[PDB]
Amino acid sequence: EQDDDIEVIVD
Amino acid sequence: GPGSMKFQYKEDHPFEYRKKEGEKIRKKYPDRVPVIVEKAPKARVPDLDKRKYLVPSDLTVGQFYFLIRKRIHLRPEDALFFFVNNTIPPTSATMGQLYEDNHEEDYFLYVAYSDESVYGK
Repeated sequence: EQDDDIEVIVD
Repeated sequence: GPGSMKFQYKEDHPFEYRKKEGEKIRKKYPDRVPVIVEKAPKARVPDLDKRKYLVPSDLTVGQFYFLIRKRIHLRPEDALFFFVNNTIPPTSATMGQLYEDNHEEDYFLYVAYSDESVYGK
């Protein structure tokens, strides 16, 4: 995906 | 910035690149903070698959710590410590407060982890 170099933390 | 840490994200990118990435993330998500998480030099632990994290500002340091332990597949018996600007942060602080007090000129908060309680040992 385009911007999947960052891990987005959720709960 | 302050401290005497060494992060590969900074080895790999010049300041102008980092600042553009950090600024962009800060703008797009006002209630989250961008964080670089890397293993400390000499630490006998795995690396993370990704080193950039977008973290809710009200998530506590303690909760973030448990998430990183899980990402590198630590056993309950295994030690792990965070370091931010050469200090182990308190677990009750929010990531947003830790970010405010420690983020660098490129708008990233830098967190190192190690199995030892002294950075670089």
